[PDB]
Amino acid sequence: DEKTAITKGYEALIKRLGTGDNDIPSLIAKKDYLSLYNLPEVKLMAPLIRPNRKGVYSRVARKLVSTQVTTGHYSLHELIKVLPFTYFAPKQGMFEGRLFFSNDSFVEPGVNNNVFSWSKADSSKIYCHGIAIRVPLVVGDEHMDTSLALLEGFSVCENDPRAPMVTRQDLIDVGFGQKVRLFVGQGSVRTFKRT
Amino acid sequence: DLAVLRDEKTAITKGYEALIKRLGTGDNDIPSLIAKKDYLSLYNLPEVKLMAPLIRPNRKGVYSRVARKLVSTQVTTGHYSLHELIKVLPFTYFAPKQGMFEGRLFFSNDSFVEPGVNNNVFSWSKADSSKIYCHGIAIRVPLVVGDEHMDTSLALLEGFSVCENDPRAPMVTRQDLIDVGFGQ
Amino acid sequence: MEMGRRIHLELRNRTPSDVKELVLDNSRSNEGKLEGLTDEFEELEFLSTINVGLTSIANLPKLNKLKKLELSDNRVSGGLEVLAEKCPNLTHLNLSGNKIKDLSTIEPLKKLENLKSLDLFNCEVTNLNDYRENVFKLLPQLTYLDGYDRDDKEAPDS
Amino acid sequence: PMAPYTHKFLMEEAWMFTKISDPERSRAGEILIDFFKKGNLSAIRPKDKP
Amino acid sequence: EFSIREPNLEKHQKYTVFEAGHTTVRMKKGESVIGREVPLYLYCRTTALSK
Repeated sequence: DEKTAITKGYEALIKRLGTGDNDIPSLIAKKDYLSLYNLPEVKLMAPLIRPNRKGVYSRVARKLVSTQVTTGHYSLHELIKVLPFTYFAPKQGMFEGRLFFSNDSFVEPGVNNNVFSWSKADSSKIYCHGIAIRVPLVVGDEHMDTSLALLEGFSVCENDPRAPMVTRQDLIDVGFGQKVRLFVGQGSVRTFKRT
Repeated sequence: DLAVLRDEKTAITKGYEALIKRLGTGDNDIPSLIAKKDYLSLYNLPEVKLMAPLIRPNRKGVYSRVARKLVSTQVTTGHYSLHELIKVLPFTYFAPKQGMFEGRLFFSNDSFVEPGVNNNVFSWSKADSSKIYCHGIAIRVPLVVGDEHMDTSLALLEGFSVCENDPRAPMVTRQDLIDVGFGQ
Repeated sequence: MEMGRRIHLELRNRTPSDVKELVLDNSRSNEGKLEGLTDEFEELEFLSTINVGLTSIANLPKLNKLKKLELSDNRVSGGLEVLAEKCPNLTHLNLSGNKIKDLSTIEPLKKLENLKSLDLFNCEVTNLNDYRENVFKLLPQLTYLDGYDRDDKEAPDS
Repeated sequence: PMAPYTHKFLMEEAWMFTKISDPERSRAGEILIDFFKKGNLSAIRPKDKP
Repeated sequence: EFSIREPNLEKHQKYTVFEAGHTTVRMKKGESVIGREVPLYLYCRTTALSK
């Protein structure tokens, strides 16, 4: 089934870690993200990506992974979540915070979901379709920094109600050094600062 | 002294007043340049240079490309909307660049102007074409040149004035007043 | 202003036999009726009449080389059969903003075998059920509707 | 004669303005004030002749 | 109430209608959302309610 295919793809992505060289943590410490966009598992999962929005989802995922890796601040969960899409040519378009799969399902970055859920204090337990998966490694801080896995060119900051609410479309115009509150989920509002 | 707004909207309102202050007659001015189809000069007028810093620097180029394009279309064909020209000339200072145009032209103060639809920051109506409402402040436009909506005998009356009698000059119709040269 | 003076102005000494484009937007036409047009305009390939308080099409002369028309912002209703005789070589038409109630008024346009695109927006007809399909079934030659073909294929710029 | 409209509101025949919601301003007065501030509703000026 | 649809005398017998200037619709245009102006109408009406 399409779900089972996605599950096995994610299991392969998880095992690839392997606590060794030529694996996710070594390339991370090396800050060579381009190679991540060419692994075999992403190539196997690519057909499961909706064709019409394949270019835009590749663009967004590529940007997110690049931005996170550049700073050294990252979170394995959101990374693995968005990795499958970065195996194509990025094409300009309109993104609406939902990387639809070929099966009509969805994975939205930075929100837990049945298909892929990550709970704080349960980094080892990666819940995929309500099935716990142990990670082959251990982490206590490599994941705690998710400030860059939500949006593309922004970073979380301290909460501020004065800032006005905005939507995905207007984000392009926000001036430099200007806080912008906006929903990060259902009734979850989070400020952001361009960077 | 009788104002409560801050320096930002006051500065923008003052800049628009200055831009409308170059709409008067005489060479090196907006109407004469439009008659000579010299749209290029508009991009180097002093008041646009003064107003350029306000424009949002992150995407100044993209906005500049759109507004620099619209004017040409308006200028070249001969069908133009004076109000839109005044609204979008502040953005024509900087070099064009490449990018996607969402639809709104922001300033550095989170206030925008959408090209075509009246909003609080800049408003007007075809009924009273002699008023510009900037943040609820009425800026009178002089009546020196007609526009497609406002076009009539009245929209030019301010431009003309009386002078010493000269019997050599021609005797023209009231309608032909639109076609006379400035300083003639 | 007025279509007469507006036209006489656009015609900077040019004969009404060598023009390829014309514009009459933001003017007024008495009785909502055209005034000043004739068959002299032969090379004309474009026309635009917008927001002129128009309500009907009766004084329209015969124009063959015409291949594009625009009547937005007016209140036209009912007269759509003249197009099969005056502008049979027409391809693009637009009526958004006019008074249109039923489909029987639209049927004559079937005779415009040269028709390619049509634009109906903000009309009463648009508030019906299964209207895009019924129109398409009425005018088979048509491909584009309001800028969108069957399957919601956005049409190119030009 | 035909039976006329009766319901308090207007089904189908409604045009709705829209603004992004706020959880700190999720009240009638706050919402109406916020909609007024952008100047859209204020611009509305109904004509004398009905 | 607001509307963008001219009225019918038969149906709208309890409503008084006005022409409150113009509004703007917004629709798709490929990758971008554009707006097109339209006229707007104002449906006044007096009614009674209870608890």
